[PDB]
Formats: sequence, C-alpha cells, structure tokens
Amino acid sequence: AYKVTLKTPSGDKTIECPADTYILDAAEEAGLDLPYSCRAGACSSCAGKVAAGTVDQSDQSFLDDAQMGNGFVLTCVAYPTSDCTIQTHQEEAL
Ligand code: FES
Repeated sequence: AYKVTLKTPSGDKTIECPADTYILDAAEEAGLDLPYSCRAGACSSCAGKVAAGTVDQSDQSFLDDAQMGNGFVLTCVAYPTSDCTIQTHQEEAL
C-alpha cells in the first residue's frame, strides 16, 4: 500500500492506504478520527492539504481550480497515487 503521512493537530501518523481506498476511509480504519460530513465530495468538511505526493480526487465537486492547485484535497473522495503527506483539519484554511 501507499504510505500516507497524516499531519494532524495531534501529531503525524503514517498509515497504509491502497490505491483503491479513499484517504479518509483508510484513516478511520487505522483509528484516526478526522472530520467529515457528506462523504460525497460536495462540501469542505474533510478538507486536507497535500504537502507532498499525489492524490486523485477527480470526482470531487467543491474545490475550485486554484484551491486544488494549492494542494487542497477532499479526503473523502481522494485516492493516493503515491506515498503522500496530507495536513488534515484544513477546512478553516480554505
Ligand atoms: S465530507 Fe463533504 S466533501 Fe468530504
């Protein structure tokens, strides 16, 4: 699996996430407790910010082009495409 380093307000926690699993789902499976609501890519509750590595969030429908260009990601609909580092709890930074 890809190694996803979640940089959370309570420390960095590196978890495994296969290519076919959403970041949020892998995080909750690993025992993390990240924000979410719709789980449909249509809000900002689950927003993170990619610091390194790549994700595929093609089905997202809330972030604009500039926000995605700055690394913002909807973790509920984002797959990893490499080992990656994602700062969590980023909704207030949007
Ligand atoms: S929880 Fe709404 S977009 Fe992820």
